[PDB]
Amino acid sequence: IVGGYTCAANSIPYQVSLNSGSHFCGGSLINSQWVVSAAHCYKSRIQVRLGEHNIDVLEGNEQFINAAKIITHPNFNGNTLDNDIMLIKLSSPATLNSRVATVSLPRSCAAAGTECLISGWGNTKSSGSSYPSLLQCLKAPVLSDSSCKSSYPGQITGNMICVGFLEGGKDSCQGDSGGPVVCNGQLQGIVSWGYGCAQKNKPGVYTKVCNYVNWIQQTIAAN
Amino acid sequence: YTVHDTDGKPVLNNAGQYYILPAKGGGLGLSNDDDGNCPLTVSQTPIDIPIGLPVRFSSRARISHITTALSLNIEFTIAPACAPKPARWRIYTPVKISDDFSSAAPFQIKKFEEDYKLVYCSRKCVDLGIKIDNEKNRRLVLKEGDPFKVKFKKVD
Ligand SMILES: [Ca+2]
Repeated sequence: IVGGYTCAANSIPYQVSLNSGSHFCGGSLINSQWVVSAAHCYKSRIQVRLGEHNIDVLEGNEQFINAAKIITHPNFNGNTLDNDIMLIKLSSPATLNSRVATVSLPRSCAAAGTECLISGWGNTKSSGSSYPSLLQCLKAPVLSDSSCKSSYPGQITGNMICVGFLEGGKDSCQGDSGGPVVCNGQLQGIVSWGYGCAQKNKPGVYTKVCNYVNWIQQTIAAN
Repeated sequence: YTVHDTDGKPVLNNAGQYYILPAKGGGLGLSNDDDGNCPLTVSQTPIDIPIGLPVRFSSRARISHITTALSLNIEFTIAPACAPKPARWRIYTPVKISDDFSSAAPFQIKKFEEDYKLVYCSRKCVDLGIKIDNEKNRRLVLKEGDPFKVKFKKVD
């Protein structure tokens, strides 16, 4: 997260870190056994870490639970990043408390201009690299379909939305993939991709969660 | 799979700097081959040392490190003061460096026995191999079935 702030401890209690020996992607807890992430975060071996604030220090609210089921959307395309969504079923239910909590799926798509919260432990720099111990937060508006498609001609499907600032600055970045965009107590986005991070006319592009509610509910019920 | 450096650590996405070394000539850099004045063609340095020009690998996907499923751009992070900026890779048809916007990401890294190889894709991909097996013409070019086996040494 470039241009963000260090979140208050456990203030994003639905945020998880996906860990295969180190942090590599984020995820969102949507019920006690299931996490939603990006499909390009797919690996055969993932450990999910809930309750985290400082990912390099054991502070005492952590729950470390291996991924059991790891299911990418059947129509995911790795070249275009269309349908970039994944579900993880934890091998045991998380213990829900004030620091580990669920985020509601969307009850509709978010309007241009709706304010969201975006979070992760990704790179905090737009030139060079810096990986934080502490979870980073960014408040950012959903951008019009028009601005989004203008920024990335030929690359925006109806399953993608842009969130952030045409002027750059403030953006998500590498290491934030799979993480939450939460707007009005709903998950409306999953960190997915961009040209660089925090560059002019190259806003963050996010998986449009409102398109998949049925896919998610069905995948949960069948597994 | 996750792509690892020689210290065992995952290779970073759009961050850090690596020499692309032979898995056993030295590491990839640049040499002048009908390019005018500047070395603009990707070549393996002739001398047997674990050094080259540092490279950075980049997918537009916001994962922290490089996997074999990602679509990549590749650029030399440091190069002769005369070379283009960025020193981005693009295409016997050889690999040269260039500025042009071209929003493609045509490279990937694949497992190759115990190490890796580089491929070029249009997802139909072809192996990138070593053109001539000598001192000064060991240019990286398209070469189905004769991939150059590489490892990645992170620079300090
Ligand atoms: Ca911790």
